[PDB]
Amino acid sequence: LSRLDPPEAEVQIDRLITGRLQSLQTYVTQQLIRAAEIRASANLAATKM
Amino acid sequence: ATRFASVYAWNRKRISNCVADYSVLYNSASFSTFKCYGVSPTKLNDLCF
Repeated sequence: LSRLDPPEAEVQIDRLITGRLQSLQTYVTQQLIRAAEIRASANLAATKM
Repeated sequence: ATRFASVYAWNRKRISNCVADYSVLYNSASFSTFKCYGVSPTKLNDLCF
């Protein structure tokens, strides 16, 4: 924001947003898969109990 | 100043150990070309280096 004027700051911020959003989506997908695995494990534990 | 250097033998100077006030740079619009890349032309007075 300080170094560059809005004209190219817009594209810079867009690139940063795209990268961060991709990272968040990857993290959320990994978390969902892990949560499904843990749900399966918890169901097995509940059945054993 | 009164004289400058040649294009090939461009004179290099080190600026530091002082307070930089670029108010005169844009106050006197006597320069045909005035372009800043990677730094805001107007925010030059609100930066540290």
